[PDB]
Amino acid sequence: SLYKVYGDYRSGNCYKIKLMLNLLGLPYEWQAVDILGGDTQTEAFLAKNPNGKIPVLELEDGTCLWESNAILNFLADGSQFLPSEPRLRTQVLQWQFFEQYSHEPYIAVARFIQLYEGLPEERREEYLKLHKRGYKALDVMEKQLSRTPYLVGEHYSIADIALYAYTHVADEGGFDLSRYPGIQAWMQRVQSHPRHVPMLD
Ligand SMILES: N[C@@H](CCC(=O)N[C@@H](CS)C(=O)NCC(=O)O)C(=O)O
Ligand code: NA
Repeated sequence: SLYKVYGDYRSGNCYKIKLMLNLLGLPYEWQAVDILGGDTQTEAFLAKNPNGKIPVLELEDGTCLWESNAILNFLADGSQFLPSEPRLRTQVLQWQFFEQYSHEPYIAVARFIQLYEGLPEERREEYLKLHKRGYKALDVMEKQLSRTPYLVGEHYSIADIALYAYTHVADEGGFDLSRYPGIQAWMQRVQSHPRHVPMLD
């Protein structure tokens, strides 16, 4: 009612918003969008996000906010999930831009190729390159989480939420997280939050 999400629960970018809404106890309606079925290419959808992607968060007055990581900032602002100190707020945004530039296009797309398309031969060379670049991003996270328990110091924030969404299913794109015990112990910490919800119910 206060919030309406247009989304697909299987999409890591949309899972970020399901998780944030539940962690904050905020009420929502979920409108399932079928991207293969054409739902993001209609004019009705493009009026909500001209970039043609989910998730979209629609507010009570009809205003539509898009980009999953910008939606996390809107929901979290003033909460314990988004620091107000400029250096710490900047570090949270650093991990979020890093997630959109250096991580998502390798982790999410490898998972699409393998889980959604069954790893076709025609995409195998592409897939192996995504593996090399995705592992490079997991290596960055492993070094940080070998030193602090969340990406930004001692406090769970929307940087962790942004990176947990696809990292927790990186095995579905053929990444072997047993190589990353610091990532695995962080996934455990995220998942231990008393209001945590899984991607699928
Ligand atoms: N940078 C966007 C990416 C969102 C995105 O790539 N959504 C995919 C599903 S995970 C999508 O809507 N694809 C539809 C299309 O491109 O036609 C965000 O983080 O919200
Ligand atoms: Na985003």
